[PDB]
Amino acid sequence: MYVKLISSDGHEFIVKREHALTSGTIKAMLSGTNEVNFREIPSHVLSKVCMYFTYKVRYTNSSTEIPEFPIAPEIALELLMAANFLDC
Amino acid sequence: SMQAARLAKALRELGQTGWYWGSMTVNEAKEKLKEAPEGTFLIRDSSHSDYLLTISVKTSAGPTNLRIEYQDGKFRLDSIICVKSKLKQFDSVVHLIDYYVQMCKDKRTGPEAPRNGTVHLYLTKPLYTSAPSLQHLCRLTINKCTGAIWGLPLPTRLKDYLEEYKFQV
Amino acid sequence: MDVFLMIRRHKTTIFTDAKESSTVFELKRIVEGILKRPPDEQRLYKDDQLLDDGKTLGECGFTSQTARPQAPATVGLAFRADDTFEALCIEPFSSPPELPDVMK
Ligand SMILES: C=CCc1cc(CNC(=O)[C@H](Cc2ccc(OP(=O)(O)O)cc2)NC(=O)Cc2ccc(F)cc2)ccc1F
Repeated sequence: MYVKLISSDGHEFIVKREHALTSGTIKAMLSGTNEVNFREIPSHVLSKVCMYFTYKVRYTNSSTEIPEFPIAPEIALELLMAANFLDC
Repeated sequence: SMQAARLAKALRELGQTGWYWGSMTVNEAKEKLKEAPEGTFLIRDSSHSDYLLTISVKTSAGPTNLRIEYQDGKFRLDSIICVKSKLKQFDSVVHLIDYYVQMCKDKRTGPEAPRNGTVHLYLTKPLYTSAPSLQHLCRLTINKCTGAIWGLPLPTRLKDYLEEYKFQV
Repeated sequence: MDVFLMIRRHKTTIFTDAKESSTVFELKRIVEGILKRPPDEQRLYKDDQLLDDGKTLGECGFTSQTARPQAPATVGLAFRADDTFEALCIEPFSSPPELPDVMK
């Protein structure tokens, strides 16, 4: 029902399994334990990736007007590399 | 044709926006924009035989529609509304939107209309059909901070992705 | 209606959602299912203020506008260690690097 995502600095993020499958990368490991350990994604990045999961799933349709997803400039370079690593 | 290639690229970029609604009717657009804040906009196929695309945008008086002309490899706003010399031309339709968006964000034009018959297009935020990918949301943020993506501390693969969509909206 | 949350304790963060009409007790029931600790062994905080089990999330200050999917509101979690409730302790996320000059 839930999976645990662990950042390189040791933070554990527990998110709904359906939400984690937003990531093509996580989809491969979880469909192919219920933990995933990201040795190269730090917590300030991983936390924002998890907010993205909530936002993609809530706003998959346009029934509700889709708000913007705010991203601090300081994280955008790593967030982009993380997003590319996770395929989401 | 270089022009054929420029048109196929413009259509690729349009598919990356997340705010291109394809074959949405003029009344479906009126319903979707009815509750949106002033300036909210989207792009969709035109119903008109002579035009490819139309902008739909919420004004304070309700949603309204502006066709985009494409002639000999350049996009510009429908030339029935103003003289063509005041309707800047673009190889890319997303670039066209970006330009007018950036005009409003930079407060060079506002929601009030000009008194001298020049172009009045108030654009604030696009209406997304669906949540964009995280990579693309990151891309938009980087474009909003710099155009010099090739000096960034990124691998060439991710600079190549940034280079595919340099717009801020 | 919906409020989106991060329940945080030490280095644990739970992403979940609830309704504005949900009670604090219902939230602990969500925590129990995931972390396996009954609600009478839990304390929940908005900032430094303890939340009374009988209140709705709306009555505690969680509205839909302040607890969005893209910006969830933080609920702090403190477990009962034998007789005593532990202090509220949430460990910070790591700090982002300095912005490169071109982006400044
Ligand atoms: C910020 C201001 C934008 C702006 C507006 C104009 C003038 N605009 C028109 O007078 C368009 C003409 C048109 C109508 C439909 C259309 O759609 P399509 O291309 O699919 O045929 C394309 C164009 N009239 C309407 O909007 C009226 C309407 C609205 C909703 C609806 F449900 C049905 C009709 C010129 C300069 C500007 F800066």
